[PDB]
Amino acid sequence: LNIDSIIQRLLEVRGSKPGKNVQLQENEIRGLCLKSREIFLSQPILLELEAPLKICGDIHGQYYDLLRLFEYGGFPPESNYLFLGDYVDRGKQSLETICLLLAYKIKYPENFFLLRGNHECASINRIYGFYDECKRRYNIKLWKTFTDCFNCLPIAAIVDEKIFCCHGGLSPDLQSMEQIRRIMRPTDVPDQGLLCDLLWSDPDKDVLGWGENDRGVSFTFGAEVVAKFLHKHDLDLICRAHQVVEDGYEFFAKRQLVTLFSAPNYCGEFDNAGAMMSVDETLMCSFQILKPA
Ligand SMILES: [Mn+2]
Ligand SMILES: [Mn+2]
Repeated sequence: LNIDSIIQRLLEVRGSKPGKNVQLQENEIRGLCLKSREIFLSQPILLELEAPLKICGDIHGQYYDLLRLFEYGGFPPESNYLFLGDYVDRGKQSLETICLLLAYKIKYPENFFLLRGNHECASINRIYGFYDECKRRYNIKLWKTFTDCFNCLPIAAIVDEKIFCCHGGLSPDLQSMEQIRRIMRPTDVPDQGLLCDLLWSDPDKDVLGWGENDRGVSFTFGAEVVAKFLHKHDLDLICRAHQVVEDGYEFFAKRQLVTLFSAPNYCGEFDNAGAMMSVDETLMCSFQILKPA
């Protein structure tokens, strides 16, 4: 598996017009999936990271925007990265997107991190795009290999014991960090329960406690759930993605939670910007805005 050749080929499309594909050999892609899976399983399901690091929200196959993110934040290993999930579906180039991210994870396993989003699930990416892309450019077996890889992704992370990071949000069933640590991999996402909530919930300013989620699954949570959560676990901030917000990021409950979305002009219809959060050693935050290009 020649990782450097793969990364160089994927980056060659830089400074080009969005849409240009990178056609890697099938065995290479299969290789990235099997190699990265091995690494995912050797690292905790609940990551313990240290700043400085850049945190990114949803990408959704918008490969040319991912390149722009690395451009503004610095290509690995110049900066440590933590992605919050949702690399595939919706966008037209999920393959290049996930391949580049997997290649970086393989080359810099200790300085590059990827969490699971609700779209890194076979039943979801079967509907929203990834499956069609895989079938059109390669074949179904390749999609199945991607599924095996996805089922081994870590679920959450905690930066310097103070910043909790997950894709969707909190769960009424989450009473101890121990619960997340005991989830065994490989695994798929259940239709309810802790694992489901961590990938599917959203914060709601108008709810008291727990509420129904319009996505048709999981719950919504209020500002008080956040405050209580942070306090009992002695954390300072909750960082998540999952929800498209017009400015790329949005603070919730007096800056106790931040939502990050890194795909500008999502689905080609919303006119939202994308954002990336930088956390330094003192844990002070800075946000880079990516205007839709
Ligand atoms: Mn999501
Ligand atoms: Mn998403």
